[PDB]
Amino acid sequence: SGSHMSTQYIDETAFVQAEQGKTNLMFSDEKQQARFELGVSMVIYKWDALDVAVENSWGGPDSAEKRDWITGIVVDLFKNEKVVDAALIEETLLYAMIDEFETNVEDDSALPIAVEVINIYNDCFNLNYNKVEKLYLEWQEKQRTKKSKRVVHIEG
Amino acid sequence: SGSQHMRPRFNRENKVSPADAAKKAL
Repeated sequence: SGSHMSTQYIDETAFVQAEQGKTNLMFSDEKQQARFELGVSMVIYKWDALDVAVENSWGGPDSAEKRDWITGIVVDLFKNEKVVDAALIEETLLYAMIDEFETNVEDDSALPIAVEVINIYNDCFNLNYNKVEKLYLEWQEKQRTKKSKRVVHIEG
Repeated sequence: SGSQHMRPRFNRENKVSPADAAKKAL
């Protein structure tokens, strides 16, 4: 049931802007801002070039924290700028592979990852979070085998 | 040539875990 959110295409000019009463894309409530950090944490997990780099330890033993740090540095754009575009976030991912991973990502595979972070804001702008919870539930199907095996017993 | 960009290097205080943001968002 259901279907993938993307396969290669998404947009080419995606971006977001704050209201005239604000100085950053940050939310008015810290309870609602939580939906946004969760949402980006899910999109960075779907990038292929970063996933291979932590499995091959191209960043050393610290690459396991550099993995979760890549969403943390992109989230900071929304906390300090009143407008952000997919081109801003993409450079924040491309440089995060070259600053210590010694890996270039000229395949543009970071483009569709940047456009997804932009739409997390659009959903959180009207209290929606259905895709942020969906990716969080679909993320667990391999953590029960790529980190700690478990015999399932689900039956609805 | 061009701007130095906002490109950081490495940190572990701003990082986001798939659960550290879910235990507050869910």
